[PDB]
Amino acid sequence: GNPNWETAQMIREYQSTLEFVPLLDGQAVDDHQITVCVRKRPISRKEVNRKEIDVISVPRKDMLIVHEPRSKVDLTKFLENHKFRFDYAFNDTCDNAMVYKYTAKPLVKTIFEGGMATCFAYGQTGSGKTHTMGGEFNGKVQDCKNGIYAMAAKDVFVTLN
Amino acid sequence: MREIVHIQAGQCGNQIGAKFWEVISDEHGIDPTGSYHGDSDLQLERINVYYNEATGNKYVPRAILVDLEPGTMDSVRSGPFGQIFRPDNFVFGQSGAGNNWAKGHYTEGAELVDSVLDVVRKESESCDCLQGFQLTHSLGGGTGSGMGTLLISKIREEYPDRIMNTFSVMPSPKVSDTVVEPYNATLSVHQLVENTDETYCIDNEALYDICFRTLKLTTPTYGDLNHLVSATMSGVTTCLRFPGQLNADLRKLAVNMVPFPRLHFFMPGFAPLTSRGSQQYRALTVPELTQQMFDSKNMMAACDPRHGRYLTVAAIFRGRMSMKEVDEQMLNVQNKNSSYFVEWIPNNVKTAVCDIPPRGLKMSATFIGNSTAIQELFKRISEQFTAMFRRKAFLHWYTGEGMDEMEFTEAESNMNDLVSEYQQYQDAT
Ligand SMILES: CC(=O)O[C@H]1C(=O)[C@@]2(C)[C@H]([C@H](OC(=O)c3ccccc3)[C@]3(O)C[C@H](OC(=O)[C@H](O)[C@@H](NC(=O)c4ccccc4)c4ccccc4)C(C)=C1C3(C)C)[C@]1(OC(C)=O)CO[C@@H]1C[C@@H]2O
Ligand SMILES: Nc1ncnc2c1ncn2[C@@H]1O[C@H](COP(=O)(O)OP(=O)(O)NP(=O)(O)O)[C@@H](O)[C@H]1O
Ligand SMILES: Nc1nc2c(ncn2[C@@H]2O[C@H](COP(=O)(O)OP(=O)(O)O)[C@@H](O)[C@H]2O)c(=O)[nH]1
Ligand SMILES: [Mg+2]
Repeated sequence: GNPNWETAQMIREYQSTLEFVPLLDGQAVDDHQITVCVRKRPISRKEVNRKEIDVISVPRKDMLIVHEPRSKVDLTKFLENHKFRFDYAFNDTCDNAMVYKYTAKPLVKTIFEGGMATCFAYGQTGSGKTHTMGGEFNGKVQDCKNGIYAMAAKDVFVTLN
Repeated sequence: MREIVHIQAGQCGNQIGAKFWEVISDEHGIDPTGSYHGDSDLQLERINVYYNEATGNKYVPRAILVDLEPGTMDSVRSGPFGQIFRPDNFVFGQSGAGNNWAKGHYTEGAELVDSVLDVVRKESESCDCLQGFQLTHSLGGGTGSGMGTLLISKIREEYPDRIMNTFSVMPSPKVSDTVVEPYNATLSVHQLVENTDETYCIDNEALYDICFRTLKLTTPTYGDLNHLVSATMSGVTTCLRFPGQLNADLRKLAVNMVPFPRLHFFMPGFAPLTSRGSQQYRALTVPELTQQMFDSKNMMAACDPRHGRYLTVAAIFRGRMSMKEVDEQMLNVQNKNSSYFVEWIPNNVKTAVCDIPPRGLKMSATFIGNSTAIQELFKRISEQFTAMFRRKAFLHWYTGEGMDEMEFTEAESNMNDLVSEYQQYQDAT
């Protein structure tokens, strides 16, 4: 409804003083044999109706920052930049589901190259992770055409072919 | 005749009165019970100024004891004169200010002042005609700082043209007995400049020097410190109680001793003061007392009067004297020390002669001065104030009680104008 709006005034100042190199799912996602990637769920319509405040920056392709409000020893507001160098930093807006493909591509090779290519899905409750591996990708009724496993379980027969 | 309401605030203030109310009753000869047993009848002539009558020959002091926040209370009741106050006048509350101004003036005062201001109007209409509102408290602390200034905002509102004296024990510039002591000074004086007719600015370090350097005392207790202050109070209302050949109203002081409606911050003084057995090697005359009164080490102000300029002084003399000696000694001081005073004021001294001394003495006096030497004191506090506020030191005990940042800037610039407009008049112009 109306939380402290100056909370958001603290946020936007770090934004309009820097470069920002966003990251989308329309680029060759190179290989390393190892990684830990990121993908967030979009802000819901309800959260907007309750005026939930942004908490993230996506300044780079391999780094993310959190916007934590804090207080000083005179009740003066302070903001923290939780600088987290990572490998892959995808946005909640860029969910085209090629993230799995971009994650599958190195792995779809390995077993067919004779190797042990494994993974794990890690995330908080309500963070959209059942929408991230168990499929399907519509976000409405889980329409049985976009099983996220099938995006490389296709490869199980197609890259076999 | 005119009568006086007496109010006490703070832990300091009622401890002052607890000795002080013993002095007045001994000045007239009144038991712990209220049975008058004085010697003459001349002390009976103005009982009414403080004491009203009761049923069987009993006299009741019109003292409204606001500051009995309950720890201080029972000590007053279990004192020498706990059996002399009307017990319904013990107006108090619970869980006091705790040396917080906003807990004295903004939160717990609102839960007590309606129980106080009514009891004011009780003793008010039992008087024929009023002038006297003697608030006895201190700065620096709690109840005397926030709950004390609350009544002075209110009783001025119900009584716009009555004499308002507050005998406020000021902070000390070196011996700091309170961590928040500049934060209680700046706020409470901001009330005092607005709505007081006069005040008796008193320090303890000045009381420390007098008890030790002059009275030669080993261990001064707070009953003995305040007994010096109790000597000031009874000396001023001497002429409103006793017939004098040159009388002294509070308003006779409060037209003479004040040039300008804001500058009414007084320093007291008293003489004789000596250390002896019963043989002391001196002799009481008019020039005997006179030189003692004007001494820089005989001030209750903790400042050098020679550093500032006396605007005006008040010599309230008691006992049998001779007016020419009184006149010429006040004349000779203004002659030999003319560079000290405010030069562009025709006479810099007035006199006041009562005809009755106290019990033990044969003569006495009471100095009241108003100087640009008190320009030092607020400078010695506002500098202590302004170091705390820039680092924003103790704000979360004040902003969490109902205060504001803009209130503090408003508070000191009041006090910054007094020291500014004492520099205008300490200058030779
Ligand atoms: C033998 C003799 O003359 O003794 C004097 C005495 O020695 C001296 C030192 C007295 C003595 O005073 C003190 O030592 C003292 C103690 C605490 C606080 C202040 C003073 C005296 O105690 C104090 C006492 O004062 C009075 O009697 C006044 O009436 C005085 N009374 C009180 O303060 C008082 C004390 C206890 C109970 C009730 C009242 C007074 C002053 C102004 C207004 C009203 C009353 C006097 C003259 C003396 C003694 C007894 C030694 C002095 O004080 C006064 C107030 O007179 C201290 O310097 C003066 C000079 C006196 O000569
Ligand atoms: N990346 C996304 N894009 C768009 N909508 C999403 C996304 N992730 C989740 N949603 C929607 O958010 C809602 C909750 O997602 P869901 O996957 O059911 O949450 P969950 O993490 O499984 N919660 P829970 O089972 O209660 O522990 C659903 O309506 C989804 O369609
Ligand atoms: N002269 C004098 N000063 C006192 C006395 N008691 C406390 N003080 C001073 O009063 C200030 C502390 O305030 P206090 O009255 O005790 O706090 P309160 O009960 O909250 O009003 C300090 O500056 C103390 O030095 C006293 O009995 N006599
Ligand atoms: Mg689920």
